[PDB]
Amino acid sequence: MKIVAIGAIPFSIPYTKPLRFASGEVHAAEHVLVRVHTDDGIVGVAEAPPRPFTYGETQTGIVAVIEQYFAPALIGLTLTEREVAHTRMARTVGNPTAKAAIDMAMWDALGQSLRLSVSEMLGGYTDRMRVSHMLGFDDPVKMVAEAERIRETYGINTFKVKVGRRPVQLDTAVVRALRERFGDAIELYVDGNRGWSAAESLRAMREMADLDLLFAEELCPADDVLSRRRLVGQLDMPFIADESVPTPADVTREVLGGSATAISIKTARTGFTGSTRVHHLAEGLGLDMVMGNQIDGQIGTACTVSFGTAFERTSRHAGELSNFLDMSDDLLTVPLQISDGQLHRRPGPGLGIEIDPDKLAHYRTD
Amino acid sequence: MKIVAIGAIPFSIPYTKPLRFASGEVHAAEHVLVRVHTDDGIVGVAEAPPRPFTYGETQTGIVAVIEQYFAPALIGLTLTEREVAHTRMARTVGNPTAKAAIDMAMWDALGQSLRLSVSEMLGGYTDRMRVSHMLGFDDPVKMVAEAERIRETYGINTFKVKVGRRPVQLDTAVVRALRERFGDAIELYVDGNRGWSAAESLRAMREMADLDLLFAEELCPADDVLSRRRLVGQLDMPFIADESVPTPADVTREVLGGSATAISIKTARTGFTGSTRVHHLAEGLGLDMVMGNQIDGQIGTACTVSFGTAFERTSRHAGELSNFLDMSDDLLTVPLQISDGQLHRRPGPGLGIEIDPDKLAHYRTD
Ligand SMILES: O=C(O)C[C@H]1C=CC(=O)O1
Ligand SMILES: O=C(O)C[C@H]1C=CC(=O)O1
Ligand SMILES: [Mg+2]
Ligand SMILES: [Mg+2]
Repeated sequence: MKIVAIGAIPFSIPYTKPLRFASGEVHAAEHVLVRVHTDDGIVGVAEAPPRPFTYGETQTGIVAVIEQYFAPALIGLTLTEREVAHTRMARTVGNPTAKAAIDMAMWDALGQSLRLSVSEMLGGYTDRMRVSHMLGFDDPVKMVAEAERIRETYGINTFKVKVGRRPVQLDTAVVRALRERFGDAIELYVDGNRGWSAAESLRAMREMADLDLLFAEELCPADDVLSRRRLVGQLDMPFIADESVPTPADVTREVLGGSATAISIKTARTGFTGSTRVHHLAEGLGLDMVMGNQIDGQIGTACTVSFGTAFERTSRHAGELSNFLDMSDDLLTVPLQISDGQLHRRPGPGLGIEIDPDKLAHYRTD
Repeated sequence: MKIVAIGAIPFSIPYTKPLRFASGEVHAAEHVLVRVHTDDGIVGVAEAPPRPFTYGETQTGIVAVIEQYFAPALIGLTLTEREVAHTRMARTVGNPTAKAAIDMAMWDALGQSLRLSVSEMLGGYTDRMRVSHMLGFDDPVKMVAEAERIRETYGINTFKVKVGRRPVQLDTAVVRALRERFGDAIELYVDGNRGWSAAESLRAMREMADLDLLFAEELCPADDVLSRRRLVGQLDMPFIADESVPTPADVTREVLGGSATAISIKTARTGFTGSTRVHHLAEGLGLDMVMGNQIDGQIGTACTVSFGTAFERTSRHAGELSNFLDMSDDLLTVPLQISDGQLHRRPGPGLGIEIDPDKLAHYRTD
């Protein structure tokens, strides 16, 4: 189980409909397929989604850091030297998805080598997660229509509404329309992607005080430090930190500083080894955690569910596992299936997925 | 890899020389051998040391909780459902070594089933740890003689001196004698096992200010809450919490409250699943951690080194891995070997140990 090579292949798949939010937009999945090859002939895979408006990574940059720094530093290690790989990669600052992809591909290879799913190796608490869908910006009537379509089609009963627009009433009207249309039959929460000021955020949440929102996520910039802390202290529900807590150290600083009262865990940025560190830190501190979506393709979603199903604290909440549906196509030989508002972790070893050679050949851009 | 049975066998092995400390004494290893049997014919093992003066467990009590509560609740689970086992056992409060032993025996069985060492499955950072020996109470001249014997015989260069006696000068004289006898060729730190008051502790440490002590461990009771916090804030070096932080929640309360500035990790009380939770919490908070000794037999020591070698943060410090030497005999077919002041993790799958049938038959007390 020795790593003989690590590759980074850029690919691009158009979105049927772009996902828009306060911090940016995604019109295509311009990701990087990361592959870890072992001396046993096994190939572990994962993807790295470049999100310049979240981490500052670019597709070109991810391929570069992997080919120029990480691959050379990890070749020669075995799949059971994860902490050596973790420590070596840590010598390089940032580059979250590049690091996470390598870690997850290593876990995929390990699982295949041992005939065990990543989920069970991590803890195997359960076999499925409830699904939460992120509703991107769009005309009010269109967002409600999208929610209705998704709920009826896939049985999804949890929605995270993208907000952070002006005037604030535009978003509060959308959330109210959703609650009036579905009643208490659905769970609702919001994500502002740093779009509102702390003051606007409070006014918005106060207006929606009767809508039973479960969480408030990154309503204002965490970097508006003092006003952010004041806002978090004013809200009843937990305030989920996401882009502001990419590492365990950030979790500690933001939580102890009062700028976060809940934590988003995204395998796209902390993989499995790093995500376990976040889960354990959050559980130890006593904070709620939710599996988030990095506007993942099916490869990344398979990773999210692999980790989320491994622990009780992550599976007690719905996981954001459905935005891949807006992609026009994907790279798996067998597409992920969401039914009854749930997504099961794959039954196969590792991530339980396989890359379709024809799809990769068609969408790769190298 | 399904668990078909879990047994708890009490055994007793006399100590060649008793280990004495502020909170109690150990004259024999009256432990419990815990065995996890799988449907593959594999048997994972671990031990549970009853320490009434530390956790309140008794040999009889450990066997009882395992046979009456834990075994019935875990039979039927697979070795890859560790989080289910963790959650089910958590329904019962306390009983740390009983829980830890089951967890470690499960990991041992898993390793054997996969032909992988526990160390590598946990992270595989390194293959060995430097060794630290705990020097129990005894005449000043005799403690120095013991240190000299151990250093020359095994190459051990780190010693944790047991203190907490009155007058305080008795212990400070011992530590000074050790530093004068060995110079800077050895690492030294102290453990008071709650024996001194916070005021006595400060006076003692001030008297030893020129002895370059690396850590101060549980000098006074953590339950002398406010004076404990004042003391911790007065000391230069990290103050290791041990018996006061048996769970991650305790780590959080004691660290945020200021009663601890370093954390002892003992596999005897948190096993491997729980110990990973402690390591990740401590690393995330940014605190030093040291692998401690629960006055372990060789079975427990094999567990300590399995975990300690898996991570960088634990292996950067010497691990307390040598007090089993004072036992008159043990249960392994192949005894642990300490050379050049180091202990390597076992090369075999799981814990890399095997119970000698003849030894178990002779020392069991059921
Ligand atoms: O913020 C989210 O949870 C969803 C998405 C928006 C940007 C991003 O990278 O993640
Ligand atoms: O305190 C230590 O580190 C050593 C020992 C003393 C009591 C116990 O159970 O552990
Ligand atoms: Mg978010
Ligand atoms: Mg101690």
